[PDB]
Amino acid sequence: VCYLSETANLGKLICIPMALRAAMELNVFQLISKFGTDAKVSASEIASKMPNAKNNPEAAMYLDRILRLLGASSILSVSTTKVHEKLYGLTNSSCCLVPRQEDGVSLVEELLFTSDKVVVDSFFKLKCVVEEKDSVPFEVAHGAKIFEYAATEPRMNQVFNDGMAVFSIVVFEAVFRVYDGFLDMKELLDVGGGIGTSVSKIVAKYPLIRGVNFDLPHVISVAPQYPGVEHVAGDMFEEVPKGQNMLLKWVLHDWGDERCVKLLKNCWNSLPVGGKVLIIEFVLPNELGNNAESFNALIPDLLLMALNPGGKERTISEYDDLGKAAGFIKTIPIPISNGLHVIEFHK
Amino acid sequence: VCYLSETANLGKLICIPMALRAAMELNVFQLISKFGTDAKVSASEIASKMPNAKNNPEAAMYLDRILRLLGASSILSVSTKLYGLTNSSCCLVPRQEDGVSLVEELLFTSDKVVVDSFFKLKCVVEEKDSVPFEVAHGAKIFEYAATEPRMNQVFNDGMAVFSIVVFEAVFRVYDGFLDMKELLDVGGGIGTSVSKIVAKYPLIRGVNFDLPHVISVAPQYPGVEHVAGDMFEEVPKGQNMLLKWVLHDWGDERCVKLLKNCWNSLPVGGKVLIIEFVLPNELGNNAESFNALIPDLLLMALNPGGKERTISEYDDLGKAAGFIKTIPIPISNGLHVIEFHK
Ligand SMILES: C[S@@+](CC[C@H](N)C(=O)[O-])C[C@H]1O[C@@H](n2cnc3c(N)ncnc32)[C@H](O)[C@@H]1O
Ligand SMILES: Nc1ncnc2c1ncn2[C@@H]1O[C@H](CSCC[C@H](N)C(=O)O)[C@@H](O)[C@H]1O
Repeated sequence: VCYLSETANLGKLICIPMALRAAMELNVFQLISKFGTDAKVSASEIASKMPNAKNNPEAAMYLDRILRLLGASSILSVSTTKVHEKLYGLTNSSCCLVPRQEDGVSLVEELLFTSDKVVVDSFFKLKCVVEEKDSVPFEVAHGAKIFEYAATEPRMNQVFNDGMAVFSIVVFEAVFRVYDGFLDMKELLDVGGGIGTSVSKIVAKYPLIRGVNFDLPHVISVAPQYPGVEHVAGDMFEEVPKGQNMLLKWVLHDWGDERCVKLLKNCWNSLPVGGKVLIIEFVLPNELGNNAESFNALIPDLLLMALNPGGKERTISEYDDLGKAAGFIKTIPIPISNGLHVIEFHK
Repeated sequence: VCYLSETANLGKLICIPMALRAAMELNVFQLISKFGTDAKVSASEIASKMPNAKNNPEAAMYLDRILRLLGASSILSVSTKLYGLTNSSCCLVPRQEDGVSLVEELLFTSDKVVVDSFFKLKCVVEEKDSVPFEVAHGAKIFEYAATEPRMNQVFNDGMAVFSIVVFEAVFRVYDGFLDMKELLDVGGGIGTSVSKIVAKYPLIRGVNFDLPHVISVAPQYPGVEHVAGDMFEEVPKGQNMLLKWVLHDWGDERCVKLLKNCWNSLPVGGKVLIIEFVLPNELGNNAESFNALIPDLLLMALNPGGKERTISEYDDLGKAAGFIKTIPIPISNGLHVIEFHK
């Protein structure tokens, strides 16, 4: 029990992420690549390619103090050239924050959500979800309910959307590459489909696809016109349209076990025998490593527990436990990437 | 570019510490200790012995969910879920002897007031003379602390515990005090520092030197003698001086004045004792790097005037004050005792 290591070892748990979130906020990773592939610059250099830092002499040293920490975290590479300066360079998990040449996707939007003040405020009240009966960290921490806050609070809406959005562009691109069980299907229906996007994209790698979008009236009300897509409003708990194969990306984790039955029922009772409710979650591995498949589950099981804790991420066991108790012959799960599955529930 | 690799590496960065805070806030780490050496207690059982949660049907359902993350984190031991303490975890259990642990100090480092300031870190790179704490909170840190008690206690409990641990280290490794008859603790605080030392080396006469307003409240200690004043104008006379967590609070300019005054109130063969965490010349995923980075950040957020420093930089302050010798004395994971000899 060496306290003065257990310090620097637990003391950094809070620092690393808020140092990171400042690099992002200051668009460091971008400005670094606007210098070349496998490159290396001083904070002095990066504080020059920064607009709001004109007329703050300390800009360069203060920045060097942040980057040193990321550079020590591995979240950045670092090297010193001959009067000796610290020069900075990108990494694997650090290029994943350079916005792409074409479409602009990055984890920036995803990571600014996770590390967002609204969220952390909500984390700071986790304690409660154990202690109090039904308490919601989010609710305990803020005026009232999440949809209430988010209505009356534009920038919280921006960040929760922009995150789940870039993170979809990425969660999907690798649904493509692996899974190809989209072509012995002509018709597909997105239950809790959002405003299409999911299908919009699908019915464009598979143009021979009857793209249907099912969500709440107020959602589809806003929802734009994708060629491929026909939209449908309802309450998937009361009844789901008819369709061949159906799609449930990030619906089942928002919902309890009983409410996951009642949905999957209505999903079957409107599926032709031969079609399948496709389920796209991050799956909770049964033994939990430092394994990314283990953090890709745990991270959201937390965010759920903080903002909507009636939610839950599940083991592949726990998902066929559902597929079955609805009434589904198969339950044939396809590993995709680092914990992202397509559990298939067959009727 | 594996988007769903780095999605976990970075995603967890903010989940561990808030998750850990929740475990501390709920007692977990101790309660797993209160089941005998190298135990392995369970989510349901730990809830079992947790009074403030004795009427939450879902309690253990929710707890297991946090612990998992800690398990994966490696702060706890999987054992399949049957959780149990570790090297890391053990440092979170209030001791038999004094009830001390790292808790008080982490519960501090990760307190809302501090994170809230952290959220404005960008501002110290953008606006000149800007103070994250200040951007974030109404007032300046002292005004704020003056009027919010629970923040001000958390900063106390935090620093308190931390010193204890740092002193246990310094005492176990540093001879220096043995042939000392007088010790002046410049910036001494309430003299809890110089008292602990005089207790361990009683042929040393303790003098505690701080701001009047501080001294005005210090308790009475055997062989400690309180002296109020303003170390920037003059420091009292003493055979030797102690400077603990003082230099790292101030610009180079202000430091060498504090050091010129120390020299002027020293004999010849008198020495100043800098106790700081030294910032390595090469940073790395090691305790000696993070033990200097954590403060250097906390500084930027709560005191941009201050900075951690490198054995060479401290030395440069020494010479500029006019000391003739610097002896750097490594203690533990970056902790030094620096001697400036006059
Ligand atoms: C996490 S989002 C799904 C995101 C979307 N699949 C994507 O990948 O972009 C959950 C969706 O469930 C929808 N939803 C919630 N309750 C519903 C209900 N009763 N009927 C239909 N849709 C519902 C919401 O409107 C929301 O769009
Ligand atoms: N001009 C000045 N004169 C004397 N003491 C001062 C001062 N400016 C700051 N201080 C004192 O320096 C201390 C800062 S740091 C904490 C001191 C001590 N090493 C400890 O571990 O307990 C404060 O208590 C503060 O009042």
